[PDB]
Amino acid sequence: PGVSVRDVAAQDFINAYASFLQRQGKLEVPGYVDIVKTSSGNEMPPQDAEGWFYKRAASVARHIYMRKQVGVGKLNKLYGGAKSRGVRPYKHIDASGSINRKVLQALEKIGIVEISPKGGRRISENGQRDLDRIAAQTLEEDE
Amino acid sequence: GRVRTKTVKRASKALIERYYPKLTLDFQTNKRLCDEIATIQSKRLRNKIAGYTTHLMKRI
Amino acid sequence: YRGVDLEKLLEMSTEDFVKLAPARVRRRFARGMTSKPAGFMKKLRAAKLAAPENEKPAPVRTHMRNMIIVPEMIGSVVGIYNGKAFNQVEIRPEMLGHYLGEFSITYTPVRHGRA
Amino acid sequence: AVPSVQTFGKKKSATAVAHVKAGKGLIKVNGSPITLVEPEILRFKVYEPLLLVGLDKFSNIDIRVRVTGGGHVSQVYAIRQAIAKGLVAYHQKYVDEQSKNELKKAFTSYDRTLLIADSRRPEPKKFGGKGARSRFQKSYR
Amino acid sequence: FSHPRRYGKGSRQCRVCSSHTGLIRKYGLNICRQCFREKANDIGFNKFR
Amino acid sequence: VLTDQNPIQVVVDAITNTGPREDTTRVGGGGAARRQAVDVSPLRRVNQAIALLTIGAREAAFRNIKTIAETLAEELINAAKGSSTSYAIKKKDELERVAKSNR
Amino acid sequence: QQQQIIKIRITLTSTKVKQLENVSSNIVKNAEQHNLVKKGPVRLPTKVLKISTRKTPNGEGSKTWETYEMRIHKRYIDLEAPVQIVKRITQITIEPGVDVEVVVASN
Amino acid sequence: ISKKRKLVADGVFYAELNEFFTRELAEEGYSGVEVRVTPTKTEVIIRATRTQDV
Amino acid sequence: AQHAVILDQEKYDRILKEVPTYRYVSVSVLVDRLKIGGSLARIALRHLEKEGIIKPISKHSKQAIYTRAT
Amino acid sequence: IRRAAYGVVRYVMESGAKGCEVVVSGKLRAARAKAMKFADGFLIHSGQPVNDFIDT
Amino acid sequence: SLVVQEQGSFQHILRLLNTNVDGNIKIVYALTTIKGVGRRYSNLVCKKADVDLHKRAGELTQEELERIVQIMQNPTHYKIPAWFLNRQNDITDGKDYHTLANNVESKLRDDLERLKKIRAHRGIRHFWGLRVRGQHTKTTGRRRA
RNA sequence: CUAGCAUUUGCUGGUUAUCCACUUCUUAGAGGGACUAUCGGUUUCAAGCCGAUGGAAGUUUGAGGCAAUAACAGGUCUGUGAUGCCCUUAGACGUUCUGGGCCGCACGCGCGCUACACUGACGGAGCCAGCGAGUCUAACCUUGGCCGAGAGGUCUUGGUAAUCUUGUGAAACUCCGUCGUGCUGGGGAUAGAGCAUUGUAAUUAUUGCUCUUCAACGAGGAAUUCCUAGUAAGCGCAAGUCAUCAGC
Ligand SMILES: [Zn+2]
Repeated sequence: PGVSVRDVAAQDFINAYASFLQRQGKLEVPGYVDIVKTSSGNEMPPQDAEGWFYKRAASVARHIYMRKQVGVGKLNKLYGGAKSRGVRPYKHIDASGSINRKVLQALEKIGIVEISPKGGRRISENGQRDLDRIAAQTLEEDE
Repeated sequence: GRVRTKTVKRASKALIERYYPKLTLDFQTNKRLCDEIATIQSKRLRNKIAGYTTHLMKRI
Repeated sequence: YRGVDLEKLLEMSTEDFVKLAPARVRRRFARGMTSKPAGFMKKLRAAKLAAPENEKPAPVRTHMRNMIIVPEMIGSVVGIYNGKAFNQVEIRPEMLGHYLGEFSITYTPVRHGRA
Repeated sequence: AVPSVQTFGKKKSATAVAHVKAGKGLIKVNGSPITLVEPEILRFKVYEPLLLVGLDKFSNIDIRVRVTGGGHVSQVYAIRQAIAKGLVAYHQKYVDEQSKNELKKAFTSYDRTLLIADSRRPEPKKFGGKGARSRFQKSYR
Repeated sequence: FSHPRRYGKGSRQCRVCSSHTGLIRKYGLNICRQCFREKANDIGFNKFR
Repeated sequence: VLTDQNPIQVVVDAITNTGPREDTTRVGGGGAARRQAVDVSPLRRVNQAIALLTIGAREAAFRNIKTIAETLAEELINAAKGSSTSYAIKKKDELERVAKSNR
Repeated sequence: QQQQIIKIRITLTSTKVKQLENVSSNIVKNAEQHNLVKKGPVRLPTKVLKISTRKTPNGEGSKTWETYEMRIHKRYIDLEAPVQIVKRITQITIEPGVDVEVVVASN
Repeated sequence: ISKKRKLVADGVFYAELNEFFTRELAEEGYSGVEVRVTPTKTEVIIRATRTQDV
Repeated sequence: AQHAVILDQEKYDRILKEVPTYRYVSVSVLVDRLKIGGSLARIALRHLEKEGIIKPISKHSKQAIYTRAT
Repeated sequence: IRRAAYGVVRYVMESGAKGCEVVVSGKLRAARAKAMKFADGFLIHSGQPVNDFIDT
Repeated sequence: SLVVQEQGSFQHILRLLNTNVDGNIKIVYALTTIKGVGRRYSNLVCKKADVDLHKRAGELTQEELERIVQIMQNPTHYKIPAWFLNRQNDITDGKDYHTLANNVESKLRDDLERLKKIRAHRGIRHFWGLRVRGQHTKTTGRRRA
């Protein structure tokens, strides 16, 4: 049938379409990788280590598909959780601005995403193909 | 609780004295009558008046 | 001071010293100095020039506790106002990049018990 | 044109606007199936509209829901009743009443009480405490 | 005979009485909280709930 | 998995077994207070049963490797069997014994 | 030149609902009387300006607060009309405490 | 200027006027004031008892 | 209670013998009865599952519940 | 005071007024201050009708 | 993935940079017993040493251990940014360092003694055993310990 | 109109006036609706109360606002060009400038924030509110792009606002991972070094960010506070103050 990203679960899509991108290895990893922790309001950096940037691009792909025209600021806000201020009470802190920007550039080089007018990054026509292809694949994968 | 004040219980007795002919043992028609014959400013009080009026008519 | 030896520090321009200094020092100089700092620097220079060989220069009094210690000031005696007195401090090399106010306590230590 | 009903539901600030049609048999949410409800437990509370009534009536109706406002568990309950009001508003117009009452009978007799809005709104915080009823701690001594 | 007065409580004073303390700036009122309650209904701020 | 019985039935049996039949109330007559034995209403039995089970399970899970799901399952199974290992049964029997002493 | 039909938005703002409804009703009725194309009075959400102060002018007493409200009611009416008729409609409906703005729609 | 700011400023205009006339027209017996904002002009009406020697 | 940090051959052989006998199998059961590490216990369960010795009833991120393969 | 207060109260109450009140507070010849009231007729105190009818 | 290990290979106690490290703990946390090494630093060092983060500290080969120590001592050489180091632009030399082990307790002492010698307000407060960062001392810090 | 998946028309999205038609959802303007309605119990068969069924709702329908006669030597002369008297009035107790102080610490009390962990911390992923406020001659809320580990920087743009910020993609929570009962990876005080931001000025750390340092505290004695349904409690957000600064 006419499968979409929406017809598959969001967890199993990201796990599959991450495993797509890292295996072929066409994606541009930034160089920071082992250093950075992905938010101001994170304590430690990611536990996955060999990966994670692939999972982020797998999210941002799925996210930009469904929404109309997202930017970096909206992505910052999306991923960025609540900082423990030790002894003060918590508050929402927006996530790392560069690393979400490097993902938007990384997905543009493959051509999953493109630069939209009226600001932000819309999903591309080759994007829709690639995401709908893995969507139909991931549906038929599990039984 | 639901205990009615003087103005409810007073004006109910005052209507029934004049219009025991006319009025029924049913709320809906009574409230619509109370608009014409009595000149009430409020809407909520009218529904209170007519409700006790019905309680007395049930006893009669 | 951050590698640079003292002979070199004394020859260095204020601008080049600022490049080596902490963020707060840099930001202050980048915002500009008013006429009041410049007048004080002129007085320090005059006092240092008028000093006999091997004597400490005459103490220059200032209310500017917010002034930063620059290499040019080394060896000068500065009377730093604490709120009621001008305390006298000689600008040693170790004091570079600090505020004048740090070397003049505004309050008297709290001693409990003892009459 | 095809038959159309524009039913809705609500709990708290959630407002789940359903659209039912003469369809093939899709029961959609936002733009995704009923298995796309990430509240793992509260899958079964948006199931109940189509479970406890009859499968057969859900074989010719395109239900799809556009949920806005509220919070995660208020989304579940808003959708639910917009489904369970959708078929009843469909069966009102283009089906027999004696059938349409067996929808309402089978629903309301389960201790469902879909009703409409569960009318419980938040009681305002008033000055002198962190809550509505709760007051700041008093000192005495 | 004067010093910076661009921001802070020294800049902003009440229209009515010239007090710095307890100002209401919201909606560009610049009336001290006391004076506001005096001239609240006159302005058009009426209590309801 | 542990009883091969309908676990809803086990919960019901646990609640019926842990509900105290007699309790003591504090009665005082101008200064001094004694305990008086009194009968417990069915709604109170159900309320106390549920409270005792959930408190016992929570204390057993506090600073222990066992999860709250496991300790609650253990507490319910023990209560359904009427085992004196259960916190809820121990407390019910303690209350009834104290009631009998202040009759 | 005068007969050129212009698309115009009349915006009505007021604190007093009764006056604002009267003015709004009069504009709509006058537009009907002259057979003008009208998009009717769109009621915008009422802006509630809220100021919360301490009741007391000093420190004393229970910490009691007063909340004052000013309610701003806003409406707009879109009309397609020649310039002459528009000037006539606006002048007739000046009621004290109703603010009336007229915007010519240039795309 | 915004409508939230403008209506509030017309409020403070009234309030400044009311307090002005109160102490100015003390002897002349000032009741109150009302203002009618038109496009061109701004009408004002000093209501007062002693309307002769005002 | 003592808890294992390294796997250890004698403990491995005990896991294989004892875990199929247990009617209820979870992370806690291994820790209590087999003086094992909590995270050795999670690895052990994933191994025994792969070998088909134990059947999963319920898999949650925080709680995994297994039975013996009857 | 009493001539002045009763003076004004009666002037109000004559011309159509359903009720009236006058309170005078402060120092008046004595050191300690006092608050005399000069009510007449009928007036309500609570609710929305205050805003409608009574002029403070 | 149960894989049995020989009992001779595992080191229960490792001695690193003059500190005793527990072999039973995962490497990333084991290394935090070393003064100057925190969780984020340890993680970075392990990733730069190409050591698995899931391994226990007692399973480390001597070669892996030496590589960890070298990376800890000379972090700038292994492309660790200056901003990640614990002592940036040292006041004596102008160079970036990451003080470790005992050096910490020393470098701390040195920083203070400097402030005491200078007679800076902060140094004087440290001398008197008072809080230095503008904290209100009327209510706070009432028990020494 | 157009893009992909799929052939079965489809299913899932762009293009907010290319356009038409509706007003269910949304807005707010008139009106309606609830009166304990109707029935069954229980009482001076009164006021009422309790049960059951309808109903949007049956605890004054939920919450406030307004709130009598009066009082108090309650608080406020440091809100006021509201004010009596007294004091002071050029070396001022007027005013203004510089710097300090209000924060100063053996200690006693009050409101709070964060905690003591496995119902938890940590990492990835999922991903949902409502009330707000916002600059014209002023520097206000800020999108998008680009630089930065981060804090921030920077080039432009929308918005005088149901339009733009903003769907304020808030937090807890939800899933799949990582730890394993140890002051532990719980806890984040104290402390060192560095890099930004606001400001004439940050030293007696304004504040934020990075690394490092990693204390007490293993559920709190005598006492004692708040609280009966969308309530208690958990949870974050806006506003006020605000150049900057929230544990309020
Ligand atoms: Zn004022």
